[PDB]
Amino acid sequence: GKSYPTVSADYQKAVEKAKKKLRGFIAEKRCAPLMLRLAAHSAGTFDKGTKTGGPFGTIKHPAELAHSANNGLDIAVRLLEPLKAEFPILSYADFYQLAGVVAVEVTGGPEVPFHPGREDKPEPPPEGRLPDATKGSDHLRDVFGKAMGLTDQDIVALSGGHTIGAAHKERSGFEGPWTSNPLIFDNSYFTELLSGEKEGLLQLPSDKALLSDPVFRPLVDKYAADEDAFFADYAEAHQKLSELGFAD
Ligand SMILES: C=CC1=C(C)/C(=C/c2[nH]c(Cc3[nH]c(Cc4[nH]c(OC(C)(C)C)c(C)c4C=C)c(C)c3CCC(=O)O)c(CCC(=O)O)c2C)NC1=O
Ligand SMILES: [Fe+3]
Ligand code: NA
Repeated sequence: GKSYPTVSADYQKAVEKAKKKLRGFIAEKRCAPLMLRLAAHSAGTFDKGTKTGGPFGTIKHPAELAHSANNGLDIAVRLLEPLKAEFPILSYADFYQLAGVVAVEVTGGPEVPFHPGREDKPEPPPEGRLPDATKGSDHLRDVFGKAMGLTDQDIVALSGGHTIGAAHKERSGFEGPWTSNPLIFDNSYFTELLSGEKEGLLQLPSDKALLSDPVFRPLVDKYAADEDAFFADYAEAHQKLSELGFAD
Protein backbone atom coordinates (compact mmCIF):
# COMPACT_ATOMS: atom_id res chain seq x y z
CA GLY A 1 0.00 0.00 0.00
CA LYS A 2 3.06 2.28 0.04
CA SER A 3 4.04 4.99 -2.41
CA TYR A 4 7.34 6.43 -1.20
CA PRO A 5 8.09 10.08 -1.95
CA THR A 6 10.98 11.26 -4.09
CA VAL A 7 13.90 12.79 -2.22
CA SER A 8 16.89 14.52 -3.80
CA ALA A 9 20.21 12.79 -4.44
CA ASP A 10 21.73 14.94 -1.67
CA TYR A 11 19.06 13.69 0.74
CA GLN A 12 19.87 10.07 -0.20
CA LYS A 13 23.61 10.69 0.26
CA ALA A 14 22.90 12.04 3.75
CA VAL A 15 20.80 8.97 4.61
CA GLU A 16 23.69 6.72 3.63
CA LYS A 17 26.32 8.67 5.55
CA ALA A 18 24.06 9.06 8.60
CA LYS A 19 23.41 5.30 8.61
CA LYS A 20 27.15 4.64 8.91
CA LYS A 21 27.70 7.32 11.57
CA LEU A 22 24.72 5.89 13.51
CA ARG A 23 26.26 2.40 13.48
CA GLY A 24 29.51 3.59 15.01
CA PHE A 25 27.82 5.89 17.52
CA ILE A 26 25.18 3.41 18.68
CA ALA A 27 27.69 0.57 18.99
CA GLU A 28 30.17 2.71 20.94
CA LYS A 29 27.54 4.22 23.27
CA ARG A 30 25.86 0.82 23.90
CA CYS A 31 22.50 2.51 23.40
CA ALA A 32 20.88 0.31 20.73
CA PRO A 33 17.97 -0.71 22.97
CA LEU A 34 17.19 2.87 23.96
CA MET A 35 17.30 3.91 20.28
CA LEU A 36 14.96 1.11 19.26
CA ARG A 37 12.57 2.21 22.04
CA LEU A 38 12.83 5.83 20.79
CA ALA A 39 11.99 4.78 17.22
CA ALA A 40 9.12 2.54 18.31
CA HIS A 41 7.63 5.33 20.52
CA SER A 42 7.88 7.79 17.86
CA ALA A 43 5.95 5.42 15.61
CA GLY A 44 3.50 3.76 18.04
CA THR A 45 1.33 6.85 18.54
CA PHE A 46 -0.25 6.41 15.09
CA ASP A 47 -4.03 6.26 14.95
CA LYS A 48 -5.27 4.96 11.58
CA GLY A 49 -8.83 6.31 11.95
CA THR A 50 -7.72 9.93 12.34
CA LYS A 51 -4.31 9.64 10.59
CA THR A 52 -2.73 11.38 13.59
CA GLY A 53 0.52 10.70 15.44
CA GLY A 54 3.14 8.35 14.08
CA PRO A 55 6.86 8.59 13.24
CA PHE A 56 6.93 12.31 12.37
CA GLY A 57 9.63 13.75 14.61
CA THR A 58 7.33 14.93 17.40
CA ILE A 59 9.04 12.84 20.12
CA LYS A 60 11.82 15.47 20.26
CA HIS A 61 9.25 17.97 21.60
CA PRO A 62 9.54 18.46 25.40
CA ALA A 63 5.71 18.07 25.50
CA GLU A 64 5.83 14.51 24.11
CA LEU A 65 8.97 13.57 26.08
CA ALA A 66 6.97 14.50 29.19
CA HIS A 67 4.47 11.67 28.54
CA SER A 68 4.83 9.05 31.30
CA ALA A 69 5.35 6.20 28.80
CA ASN A 70 8.35 8.13 27.43
CA ASN A 71 10.32 8.31 30.72
CA GLY A 72 14.04 8.23 29.84
CA LEU A 73 13.64 8.94 26.11
CA ASP A 74 14.93 12.48 26.66
CA ILE A 75 18.32 10.75 27.11
CA ALA A 76 17.93 9.23 23.63
CA VAL A 77 17.00 12.56 22.03
CA ARG A 78 19.96 14.32 23.71
CA LEU A 79 22.38 11.56 22.66
CA LEU A 80 21.41 11.98 19.02
CA GLU A 81 21.42 15.76 18.76
CA PRO A 82 25.12 16.22 17.96
CA LEU A 83 24.96 13.60 15.17
CA LYS A 84 21.66 14.99 13.85
CA ALA A 85 23.37 18.38 13.57
CA GLU A 86 25.86 16.88 11.09
CA PHE A 87 22.88 16.03 8.84
CA PRO A 88 20.78 19.19 8.70
CA ILE A 89 19.03 18.04 5.47
CA LEU A 90 17.43 14.99 7.14
CA SER A 91 14.12 15.25 8.96
CA TYR A 92 14.17 14.26 12.62
CA ALA A 93 11.37 11.86 11.66
CA ASP A 94 13.66 10.00 9.25
CA PHE A 95 16.70 10.29 11.54
CA TYR A 96 14.97 8.62 14.49
CA GLN A 97 13.56 5.81 12.33
CA LEU A 98 17.01 5.30 10.80
CA ALA A 99 18.44 5.08 14.32
CA GLY A 100 15.91 2.34 15.15
CA VAL A 101 16.80 0.36 12.01
CA VAL A 102 20.49 0.71 12.83
CA ALA A 103 19.91 -0.34 16.46
CA VAL A 104 18.48 -3.63 15.22
CA GLU A 105 21.28 -4.14 12.70
CA VAL A 106 24.28 -3.45 15.00
CA THR A 107 22.97 -5.86 17.63
CA GLY A 108 22.85 -8.63 15.01
CA GLY A 109 19.22 -8.38 13.94
CA PRO A 110 17.65 -8.40 10.49
CA GLU A 111 18.22 -5.61 7.98
CA VAL A 112 14.95 -3.66 8.12
CA PRO A 113 14.26 -1.85 4.82
CA PHE A 114 14.36 1.92 5.10
CA HIS A 115 12.73 4.53 2.86
CA PRO A 116 13.33 8.25 3.38
CA GLY A 117 10.91 11.15 3.15
CA ARG A 118 9.02 11.51 6.45
CA GLU A 119 8.22 15.14 7.19
CA ASP A 120 8.60 16.68 10.65
CA LYS A 121 5.11 17.52 11.91
CA PRO A 122 4.33 20.47 14.22
CA GLU A 123 1.91 18.87 16.69
CA PRO A 124 2.59 15.95 19.05
CA PRO A 125 -0.27 13.43 19.38
CA PRO A 126 -2.25 13.33 22.62
CA GLU A 127 -0.83 11.28 25.50
CA GLY A 128 -2.12 7.78 26.26
CA ARG A 129 -1.79 5.94 22.93
CA LEU A 130 1.21 3.78 23.86
CA PRO A 131 0.46 0.36 25.41
CA ASP A 132 0.14 -0.35 29.14
CA ALA A 133 2.58 -3.07 30.23
CA THR A 134 0.20 -4.25 32.98
CA LYS A 135 -2.57 -5.16 30.52
CA GLY A 136 -3.16 -8.14 28.23
CA SER A 137 -4.15 -9.36 24.79
CA ASP A 138 -7.33 -7.27 24.40
CA HIS A 139 -5.33 -4.15 25.12
CA LEU A 140 -2.54 -5.18 22.74
CA ARG A 141 -5.09 -5.57 19.93
CA ASP A 142 -6.67 -2.20 20.77
CA VAL A 143 -3.32 -0.43 20.47
CA PHE A 144 -1.47 -2.34 17.72
CA GLY A 145 -4.59 -3.35 15.80
CA LYS A 146 -7.37 -0.81 16.24
CA ALA A 147 -5.10 2.25 16.47
CA MET A 148 -1.90 1.44 14.58
CA GLY A 149 -3.43 -0.99 12.05
CA LEU A 150 -0.86 -3.76 12.54
CA THR A 151 -1.59 -7.51 12.52
CA ASP A 152 -1.55 -10.14 15.28
CA GLN A 153 1.65 -11.51 13.74
CA ASP A 154 3.17 -8.00 13.94
CA ILE A 155 2.26 -7.77 17.64
CA VAL A 156 4.15 -10.93 18.57
CA ALA A 157 7.12 -10.21 16.28
CA LEU A 158 7.50 -6.65 17.60
CA SER A 159 7.23 -7.88 21.20
CA GLY A 160 10.45 -9.75 20.33
CA GLY A 161 12.21 -6.35 20.12
CA HIS A 162 12.55 -6.78 23.90
CA THR A 163 15.32 -9.25 23.07
CA ILE A 164 17.54 -6.19 23.48
CA GLY A 165 17.53 -3.91 26.50
CA ALA A 166 16.02 -3.68 29.94
CA ALA A 167 13.46 -1.91 32.07
CA HIS A 168 14.55 0.58 34.76
CA LYS A 169 12.80 1.14 38.08
CA GLU A 170 13.31 4.90 37.69
CA ARG A 171 11.71 4.91 34.21
CA SER A 172 8.74 2.53 33.96
CA GLY A 173 9.21 0.99 37.41
CA PHE A 174 9.88 -2.47 36.02
CA GLU A 175 13.52 -3.57 36.29
CA GLY A 176 15.96 -5.73 34.43
CA PRO A 177 16.62 -7.34 31.06
CA TRP A 178 14.33 -9.75 29.24
CA THR A 179 17.35 -11.78 28.12
CA SER A 180 20.80 -12.94 29.27
CA ASN A 181 22.27 -11.04 26.32
CA PRO A 182 20.58 -7.59 26.26
CA LEU A 183 22.79 -6.23 23.45
CA ILE A 184 22.29 -9.23 21.16
CA PHE A 185 19.29 -9.37 18.84
CA ASP A 186 18.06 -12.97 18.64
CA ASN A 187 14.96 -15.04 19.43
CA SER A 188 15.80 -15.47 23.15
CA TYR A 189 12.92 -13.23 24.24
CA PHE A 190 10.62 -16.10 23.16
CA THR A 191 12.83 -18.90 24.54
CA GLU A 192 12.86 -17.16 27.94
CA LEU A 193 9.12 -16.49 27.87
CA LEU A 194 8.54 -20.24 27.29
CA SER A 195 10.98 -21.58 29.93
CA GLY A 196 9.17 -19.77 32.75
CA GLU A 197 10.55 -17.02 34.97
CA LYS A 198 14.29 -17.32 35.53
CA GLU A 199 15.88 -15.24 38.29
CA GLY A 200 17.41 -11.98 37.06
CA LEU A 201 15.15 -11.78 33.98
CA LEU A 202 12.04 -9.68 33.35
CA GLN A 203 8.61 -10.60 32.06
CA LEU A 204 5.95 -7.86 31.82
CA PRO A 205 2.28 -8.81 32.11
CA SER A 206 2.02 -7.76 28.43
CA ASP A 207 4.73 -10.33 27.55
CA LYS A 208 2.98 -13.11 29.49
CA ALA A 209 -0.29 -12.30 27.67
CA LEU A 210 1.25 -13.71 24.48
CA LEU A 211 1.50 -17.19 26.03
CA SER A 212 -2.21 -17.59 26.81
CA ASP A 213 -3.75 -16.07 23.66
CA PRO A 214 -4.92 -18.62 21.01
CA VAL A 215 -3.43 -16.59 18.14
CA PHE A 216 -0.32 -15.20 19.89
CA ARG A 217 0.90 -18.51 21.38
CA PRO A 218 1.56 -20.40 18.10
CA LEU A 219 3.60 -17.37 16.99
CA VAL A 220 5.67 -17.43 20.21
CA ASP A 221 6.24 -21.15 19.62
CA LYS A 222 7.26 -20.57 15.98
CA TYR A 223 9.74 -17.81 16.85
CA ALA A 224 11.29 -19.79 19.73
CA ALA A 225 11.81 -22.73 17.36
CA ASP A 226 12.80 -20.80 14.23
CA GLU A 227 14.95 -17.65 14.62
CA ASP A 228 15.00 -17.17 10.83
CA ALA A 229 11.19 -17.04 10.82
CA PHE A 230 11.34 -14.54 13.69
CA PHE A 231 13.83 -12.34 11.83
CA ALA A 232 11.67 -12.32 8.71
CA ASP A 233 8.47 -11.46 10.55
CA TYR A 234 10.29 -8.94 12.75
CA ALA A 235 11.76 -7.14 9.74
CA GLU A 236 8.30 -6.95 8.14
CA ALA A 237 6.69 -5.63 11.33
CA HIS A 238 9.40 -3.08 12.16
CA GLN A 239 9.26 -1.71 8.62
CA LYS A 240 5.47 -1.34 8.89
CA LEU A 241 5.73 0.28 12.32
CA SER A 242 8.39 2.72 11.10
CA GLU A 243 6.16 3.69 8.16
CA LEU A 244 2.81 4.18 9.94
CA GLY A 245 0.98 7.12 8.32
CA PHE A 246 3.87 7.58 5.92
CA ALA A 247 3.65 7.09 2.16
CA ASP A 248 0.04 5.91 2.88
C1 LIG B 1 4.06 -5.02 23.03
C2 LIG B 1 3.83 -3.89 23.67
C3 LIG B 1 4.92 -3.31 24.50
C4 LIG B 1 4.80 -2.71 25.83
C5 LIG B 1 3.60 -2.51 26.70
C6 LIG B 1 6.21 -2.34 26.10
C7 LIG B 1 6.62 -1.66 27.33
C8 LIG B 1 8.01 -1.33 27.68
N1 LIG B 1 9.05 -1.43 26.82
C9 LIG B 1 10.11 -1.05 27.57
C10 LIG B 1 11.47 -1.10 27.07
C11 LIG B 1 11.87 -1.42 25.71
N2 LIG B 1 10.97 -1.57 24.72
C12 LIG B 1 11.75 -1.81 23.64
C13 LIG B 1 11.21 -2.03 22.30
C14 LIG B 1 9.81 -1.93 21.90
N3 LIG B 1 8.79 -1.61 22.74
C15 LIG B 1 7.69 -1.63 21.93
O1 LIG B 1 6.41 -1.34 22.37
C16 LIG B 1 5.80 -0.05 22.16
C17 LIG B 1 5.49 0.57 23.53
C18 LIG B 1 6.70 0.92 21.41
C19 LIG B 1 4.53 -0.21 21.34
C20 LIG B 1 7.93 -1.98 20.50
C21 LIG B 1 6.95 -2.09 19.35
C22 LIG B 1 9.39 -2.17 20.51
C23 LIG B 1 10.32 -2.51 19.42
C24 LIG B 1 10.00 -3.25 18.38
C25 LIG B 1 13.20 -1.82 23.89
C26 LIG B 1 14.32 -2.06 22.93
C27 LIG B 1 13.29 -1.55 25.32
C28 LIG B 1 14.51 -1.45 26.19
C29 LIG B 1 14.87 0.01 26.44
C30 LIG B 1 16.16 0.12 27.22
O2 LIG B 1 16.93 -0.86 27.30
O3 LIG B 1 16.40 1.23 27.73
C31 LIG B 1 9.82 -0.82 28.99
C32 LIG B 1 10.78 -0.44 30.08
C33 LIG B 1 11.09 1.05 30.02
C34 LIG B 1 12.09 1.28 31.12
O4 LIG B 1 11.73 1.13 32.31
O5 LIG B 1 13.26 1.59 30.81
C35 LIG B 1 8.37 -0.99 29.07
C36 LIG B 1 7.47 -0.83 30.27
N4 LIG B 1 7.09 -2.62 25.12
C37 LIG B 1 6.35 -3.24 24.18
O6 LIG B 1 6.83 -3.67 23.06
FE1 LIG C 1 8.97 -1.69 24.82
NA1 NA D 1 19.09 -10.71 23.57
